[PDB]
Amino acid sequence: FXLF
Amino acid sequence: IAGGEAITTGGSRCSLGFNVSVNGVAHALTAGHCTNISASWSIGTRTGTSFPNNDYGIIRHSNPAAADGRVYLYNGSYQDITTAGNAFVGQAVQRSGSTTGLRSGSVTGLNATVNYGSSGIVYGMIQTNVCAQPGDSGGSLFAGSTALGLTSGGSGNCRTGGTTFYQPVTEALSAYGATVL
Repeated sequence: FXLF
Repeated sequence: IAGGEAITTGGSRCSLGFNVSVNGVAHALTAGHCTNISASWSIGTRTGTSFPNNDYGIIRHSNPAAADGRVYLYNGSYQDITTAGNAFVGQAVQRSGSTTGLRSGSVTGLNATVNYGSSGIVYGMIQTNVCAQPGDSGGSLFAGSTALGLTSGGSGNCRTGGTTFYQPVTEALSAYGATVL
């Protein structure tokens, strides 16, 4: 705010 | 292949979290948002996945001799792993991943809830002030030779810095009856  | 190195599926890239053993069989832990993508990986076949809610998954190695019980430090050296533990606020930690390499920082929170929008919500995440970038997911969060987490996500990057959240490694180990190598 994300996936790595 | 060791902790923090690249693992891919078609065009996708994630990092290996930890090489583990399940009843003597070599497997690798990585993030669950990674393993949801496919069952076929450069290192083997997926045998478990849990995302969202959790963020962990497991892959059985095609080549057992590749199950290296260490974490790559991206400086031609490695850190031996010998145990798995639980993180604590203020702990000095390191994170190894395939985009940014080795970074360090400290645990700033535990049991954090992370809302990834369309990707869903994860719970009970270790929180740190260590940076990460896309490609770094699933890689190792460790303190010395103690395994602590798997990179999930966060905000920011390695130039401006940011916040990162990790899935606690002991919950992934108990989920699959695995032990770190």
